[PDB]
Amino acid sequence: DEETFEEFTARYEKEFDEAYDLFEVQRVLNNCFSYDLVPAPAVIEKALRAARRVNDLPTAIRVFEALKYKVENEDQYKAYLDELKDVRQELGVPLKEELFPS
Amino acid sequence: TAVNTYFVEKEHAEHREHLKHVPDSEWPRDYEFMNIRSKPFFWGDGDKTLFWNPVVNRHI
Amino acid sequence: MTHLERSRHQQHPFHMVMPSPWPIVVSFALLSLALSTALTMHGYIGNMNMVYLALFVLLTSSILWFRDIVAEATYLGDHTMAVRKGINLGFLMFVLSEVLIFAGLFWAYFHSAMSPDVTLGACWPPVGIEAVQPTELPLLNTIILLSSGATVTYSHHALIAGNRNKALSGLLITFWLIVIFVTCQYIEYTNAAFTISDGVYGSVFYAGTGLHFLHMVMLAAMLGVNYWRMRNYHLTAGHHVGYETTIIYTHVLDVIWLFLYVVFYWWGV
Amino acid sequence: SPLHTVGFDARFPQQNQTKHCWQSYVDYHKCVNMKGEDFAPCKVFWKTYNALCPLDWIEKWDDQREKGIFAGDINSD
Amino acid sequence: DVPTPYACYFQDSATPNQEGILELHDNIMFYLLVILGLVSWMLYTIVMTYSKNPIAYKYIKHGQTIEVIWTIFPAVILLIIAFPSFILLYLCDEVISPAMTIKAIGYQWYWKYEYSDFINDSGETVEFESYVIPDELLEEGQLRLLDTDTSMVVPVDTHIRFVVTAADVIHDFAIPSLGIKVDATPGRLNQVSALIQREGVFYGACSELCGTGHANMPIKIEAVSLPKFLEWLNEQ
Amino acid sequence: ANKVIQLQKIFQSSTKPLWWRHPRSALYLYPFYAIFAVAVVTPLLYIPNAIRGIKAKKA
Amino acid sequence: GRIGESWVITEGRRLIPEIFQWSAVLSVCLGWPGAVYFFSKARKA
Amino acid sequence: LLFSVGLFAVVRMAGGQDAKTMNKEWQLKSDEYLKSKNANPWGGYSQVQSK
Amino acid sequence: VHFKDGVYENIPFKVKGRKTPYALSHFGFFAIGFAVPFVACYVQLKK
Amino acid sequence: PVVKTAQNLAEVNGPETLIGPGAKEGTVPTDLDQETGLARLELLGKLEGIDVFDTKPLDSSRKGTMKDPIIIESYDDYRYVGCTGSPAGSHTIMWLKPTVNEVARCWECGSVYKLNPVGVP
Amino acid sequence: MVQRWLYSTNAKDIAVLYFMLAIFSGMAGTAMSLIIRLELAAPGSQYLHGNSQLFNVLVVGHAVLMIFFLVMPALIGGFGNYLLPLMIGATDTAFPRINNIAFWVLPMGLVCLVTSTLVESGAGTGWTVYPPLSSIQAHSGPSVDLAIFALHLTSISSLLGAINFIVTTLNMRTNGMTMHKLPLFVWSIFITAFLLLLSLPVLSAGITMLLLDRNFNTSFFEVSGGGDPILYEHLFWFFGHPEVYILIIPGFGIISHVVSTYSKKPVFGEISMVYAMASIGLLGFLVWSHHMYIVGLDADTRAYFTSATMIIAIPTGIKIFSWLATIHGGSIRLATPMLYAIAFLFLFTMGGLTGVALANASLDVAFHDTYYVVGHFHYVLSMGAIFSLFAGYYYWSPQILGLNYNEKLAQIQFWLIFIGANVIFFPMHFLGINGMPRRIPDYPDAFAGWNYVASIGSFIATLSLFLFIYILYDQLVNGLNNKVNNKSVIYNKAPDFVESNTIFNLNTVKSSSIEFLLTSPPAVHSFNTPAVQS
Ligand code: HEA
Ligand code: HEA
Ligand SMILES: [Cu+2]
Repeated sequence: DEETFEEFTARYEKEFDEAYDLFEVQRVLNNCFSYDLVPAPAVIEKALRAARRVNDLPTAIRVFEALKYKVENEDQYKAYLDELKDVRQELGVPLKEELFPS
Repeated sequence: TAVNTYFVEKEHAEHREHLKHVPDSEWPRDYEFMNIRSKPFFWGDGDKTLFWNPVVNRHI
Repeated sequence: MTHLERSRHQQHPFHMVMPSPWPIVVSFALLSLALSTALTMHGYIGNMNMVYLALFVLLTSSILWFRDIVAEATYLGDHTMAVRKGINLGFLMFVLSEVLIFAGLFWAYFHSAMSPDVTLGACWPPVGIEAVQPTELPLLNTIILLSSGATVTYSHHALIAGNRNKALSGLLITFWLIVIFVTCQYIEYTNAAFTISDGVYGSVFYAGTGLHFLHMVMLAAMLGVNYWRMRNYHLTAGHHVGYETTIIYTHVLDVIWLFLYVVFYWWGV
Repeated sequence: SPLHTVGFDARFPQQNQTKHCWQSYVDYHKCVNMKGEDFAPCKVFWKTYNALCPLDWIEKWDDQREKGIFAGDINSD
Repeated sequence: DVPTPYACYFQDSATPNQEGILELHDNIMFYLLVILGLVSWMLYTIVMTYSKNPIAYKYIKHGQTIEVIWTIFPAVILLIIAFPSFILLYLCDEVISPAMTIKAIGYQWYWKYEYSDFINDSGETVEFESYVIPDELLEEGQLRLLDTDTSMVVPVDTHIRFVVTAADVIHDFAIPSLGIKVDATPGRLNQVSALIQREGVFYGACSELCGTGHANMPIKIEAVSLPKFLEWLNEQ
Repeated sequence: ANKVIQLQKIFQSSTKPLWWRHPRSALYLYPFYAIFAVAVVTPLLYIPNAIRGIKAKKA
Repeated sequence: GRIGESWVITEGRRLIPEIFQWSAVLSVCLGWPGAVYFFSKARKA
Repeated sequence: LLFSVGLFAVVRMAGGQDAKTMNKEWQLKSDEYLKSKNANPWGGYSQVQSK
Repeated sequence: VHFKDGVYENIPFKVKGRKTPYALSHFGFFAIGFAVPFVACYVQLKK
Repeated sequence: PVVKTAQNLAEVNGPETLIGPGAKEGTVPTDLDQETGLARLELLGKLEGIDVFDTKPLDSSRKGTMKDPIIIESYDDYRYVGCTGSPAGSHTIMWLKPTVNEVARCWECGSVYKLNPVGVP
Repeated sequence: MVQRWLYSTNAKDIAVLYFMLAIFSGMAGTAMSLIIRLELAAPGSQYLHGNSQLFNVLVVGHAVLMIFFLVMPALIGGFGNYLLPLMIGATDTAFPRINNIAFWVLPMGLVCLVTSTLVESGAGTGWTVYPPLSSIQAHSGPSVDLAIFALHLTSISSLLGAINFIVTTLNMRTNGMTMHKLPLFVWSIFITAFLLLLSLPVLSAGITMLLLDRNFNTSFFEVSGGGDPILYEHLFWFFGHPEVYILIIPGFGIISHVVSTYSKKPVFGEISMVYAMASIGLLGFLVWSHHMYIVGLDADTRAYFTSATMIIAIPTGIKIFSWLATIHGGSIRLATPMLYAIAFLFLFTMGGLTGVALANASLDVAFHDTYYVVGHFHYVLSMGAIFSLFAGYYYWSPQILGLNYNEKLAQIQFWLIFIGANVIFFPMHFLGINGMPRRIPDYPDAFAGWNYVASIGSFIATLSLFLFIYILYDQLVNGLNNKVNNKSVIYNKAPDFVESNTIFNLNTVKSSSIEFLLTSPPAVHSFNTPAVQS
């Protein structure tokens, strides 16, 4: 309802900046997914950067699963494809190709 | 107000003193409000009522 | 020390009450009264003295609780502003329920204004139904009751202001006026207006007047209890939990009596 | 009734007719108990009490007139 | 008439008032049905869709559009379901020349109907009781627990008034088939003008407890033509 | 007065029930309820013992 | 870039099974009284 | 469900049935009288509901 | 009043004791519940 | 045993040891030392500037992070406090269960809390 | 046990007594209503050989026990005095003696009714006490007097409970809570207390008038003197209409609470919630004479009353839409309290809309005092009293006592009781819509099959209740063995689907009510420091 993405986006990155442990990472990510605002690739990249800061690969797996299934959004796929591949091959957190065939 | 209430009570509101003795032949033009069957009397002694005041009506 | 006890007894205005037998005994008294009355008015045994003693002991238990509710307010104390506000609000809601009772009594016959019905009445004023009307008969007492209430409300205001010899004079005047009122109530014991045989129009008025003759008794009982307490001088001009109750009662009873005198006396005549 | 007595009724616009019989009966009893020669003044509402009003009310009023304690408020005539 | 077994809808109509009541009933029930269908399907789809929802939309509080939509819709819905009730009350309560008037008093576990509008031989008032025939003393071919020794008669294609009252306890004049239902106050009378356009036998029992023996309250209404009504009156 | 403070001090010293005001009244009232109400409620069901059993069976 | 839906396809393929199931549930919930009516000797069968 | 129906069946068997009606002849007499009086024509004249 | 741990003290039952292994109490509760309808039916008529 | 002045709130031992002397006849006693019950503890305090049962909310604006978690004063073992965002009402009502040894966090608010009781023997 | 229980003065220690009396009374009343349905299965004296007075008396006992002695003592008092002081955070409610005298004044009503049924006199005039049928003219003996004292004592206990509720919630509410942040169940009980206070005295006065007429050889409503029972019916309905709201509103509160705590999302406009509740409470008084359209009032009066009814209906629809908004767009864990809440949202809504349909001024010509109205209120009572109480019990029992319940047993119990209630109450609308009367042990020979299906449903319902009491026993005897194994759910709110399970150890149960954040029930005078909200 006529709410700017930029303010809350910047809040998400700035909270990710001072992520001391995984608790604030978890709470901020849950709040971000709480809105209907589908996360941007930039905020997901910042979240993965915070997760790499806190060193818990399961957070990365969970957020990838959340991106794959968060909202129907008229069943858009290629957006999901790019938003996953850019952040997979930006630095490397190889996690999707193992839980699926198990 | 008190003194004029006392005056009006002693002027024409004292007529109820002789209402106890009244013939049953000049009753006011009343209606179905009375003269109907009443509760049967089982307990009590005084004129089929708790208070022995045979003054309200002359019909039993 | 001081801080810990202050926090542990500050928001706790409730005493660690002993195993008080008041609930079971009062419940037992009410149940005995109910069953005994049912057996006596229409049953197998028509004895009257035993049920009279049952009523007497129920009243003794009620008086015991009612004197405790004010003795523990001063002898035990342990009260704050919040509990005083709660007790006052409880007395206000009690008198509001009494006002609702009075309103129901009024509406029992006050809804027949323009005669909307057809038969069995529906005639205001009830022409033809002219027995000894209980209307305008006790107004000689209602006017003096209004005068007494007017002259004692401000006396009780000066009471709560000072609680001094002026308060004693006001209390004595109240005792005299309530004694006069109970005397003039009992003088019309049997033959007040009439009896109920036919034409129930003033009989409901007589019953409504009769059933309210206990609130003044309760007021007199509280006044006497406070009189005894201040003779014992336990209650100073401090936690006057009973003085406030009596002043609010006398400030609401005059209002309700005024509302009663507004209609039912000059309306329809 | 032969399916034709009044037709359209317009005496009282509102639906409820609780207070209707008294007014339609007072004039009838007054005209009947005054002259008894010609009923022309009250010849237009014959059915308002015979069939349009509860005849229990009519018989109760007749018995009350016999006993002298009328349900309504009229004079002694 | 007779309550049809295993029924799930209203009885057969007998009078225009009752069929108008039925029309108002079905008109109301249409919108009630659509409302209940809407709410039931909403419940069903919610529970069958969001039961698997992993993350809950927990920051939605305002919803102004739906707020105004379901704040303004019920008003017009209620107005459009209330207007037919008003017009039917206006039409039915119209006291359009009630041509017949009989007494109907609810006595202690029986009825004593008095017919004063008509006469029997010369000016006399016809009155008789209505006693329910006992179950043990039933005659073969009757209706159990309800059938009476003698019942009331009524002309067809006319207008009738049922003067209802009581003697000691309040009764009920419950005849759903004829579309009349007025309480029997102990002292207060009530006038209802029932006009019948259909012949037949209409049953009935008092819908008000009369103490203990209210399990057998015979109210049987039999509709006859004008010549048959004259023959019955002459016989009575 | 001259007895409020001493009474409160003694009651605080002796934290005991019965509130010290009416011990004789309590001892007088305690047996009365048991003597009276129990003996007046027992007939209520004792007398209809022979009355009870009205089967009123019909067939 | 409007990938896939076309709301109509997925919307129908999800609702139609759901609507059919809901209608069948209502049909059963109203046919059980009808089942009682049939099984009971309503017509001496 | 099977316990409920079984205990209902056994308690009804123990209680028994003592109605002098509900038999076929009563229903046929009723519908014959109804046809004589022509009541509920557009409905169900048959009221059997039991043996 | 502060001498209760708060485990089973909130119910007027007692696990300790061979007098009632939580069966006689429940049997008695069933009995008192079924008493009023059964006795009400029995006093004027058959069960 | 006898009248106690209790003019100061730091000289009263025993809540019932004070009754409050009054006057029989003359003028009304002043509402300072003539009240039965603990009511003097609040009335004299607010007469001299001491309140009872403060309703002041905690530091809502401060997030209470690791460096400076907020401090609550309660000598009891446990506590019932929480956060509603930096303003008065921001999110759904929520509160925590602080303990003497460990800490607790506010989940969605991220406001880390701490239990601070006064030293006890 | 006498030293602390029979002489109790603690709200927590007496709420459990409230519950015990509620469950015992319910089991007895369900047994007697089982009987009532059992003689209704087939025409004739299948089990009651004559004596329709016994049938009437059993009906009166059923109605009175469920109304005044079962659920009003349960959700008003038992839940109120266990949650409201607990949710506020105050150590103890003001004057627990009030609660004790309110509780202890119940049982003698039970014994006086049981002996009134025992005596040959009996009270067989319905749970409504309309004259003259309850006076010496028709019913002699002590049954009427015992019932009158029973209702008087129940009213007194209710008034005391309302007094305690009002004083606790308004005089010493905790500092953190204010007017604009007060939870929902307490608002419900507050409005309930207001309506109870404005409703009790008129009933007390009218019923005292009837008792005096029966005793003082007079008559104010009876025609014997010129009175008219229309006034008494006015007064009785003026009391009665608030009573259903009194018993139903705390159900609204608890249902809103459970759907809020289980949807993981906040309420939808709690200000709107309290607006709806307050509007309902204040508007309940506009229909004092809406229950007696059959009397013969004026057309304008009927129009005004039906307008008031249709106005009253709207806030309920607003509340239903609010619940739908709360459930929409949220994760749902399909636990048993959700099952009860959904059954409420369905069947209570359908019954209420049926009643709104009947609420037409001229529609009582078809349903009033028929089986349609019993199908009407059985629905809403069962949904908002039986199912509300079930939801509350299964929603608070694992913590208020520390004892869990078998989830499979709970599920099968819910399914059994739901199907039984549906199959019982549904046919009675078909019964009424034909026009069959009410309060008759024997009925004409038309709807035998519907009565039969009602009876088998009643047996299903009583089997469900027996399973429920067996569940109670198993919970009370096997709680520690059930907590350790996988027989029951030990965390009602599962973690959010982002959050790891190890971190979840310190996020056990966090919701919008303090009593869930407490440990195992501590000493009664807990809460040494009052809770404060920042
Ligand atoms: C709580 C309210 C309540 C409940 C539960 C019931 C339960 C039942 N009721 Fe009743 N009933 C009323 C409230 C209730 N009723 C009222 C107010 C009247 C008015 C009387 C009048 O109209 O004159 C009435 C009247 C009434 C009649 C009118 C009879 C006549 O016309 O004379 C009938 C007829 O069969 C009937 C049947 C039943 C049946 C078969 C059940 C069965 O469902 C019994 C099984 C019970 C339920 C399925 C609910 C579970 C109840 C419990 C107590 C479970 C216990 C556990 C907990 C409470 C924790 N009820
Ligand atoms: C739990 C108790 C309870 C509850 C909750 C209710 C709820 C309602 N009741 Fe009922 N009622 C009784 C108990 C109850 N009732 C009892 C005991 C009787 C007497 C039976 C006896 O005497 O034997 C009775 C009788 C009764 C009558 C007279 C019938 C009679 O003879 O019995 C009427 C009619 O005016 C009525 C109306 C309503 C209405 C309008 C509601 C509403 O509050 C329903 C609430 C639900 C909603 C209305 C849902 C919201 C609706 C919408 C979604 C909006 C849709 C419509 C619009 C556009 C506004 N009730
Ligand atoms: Cu209502």
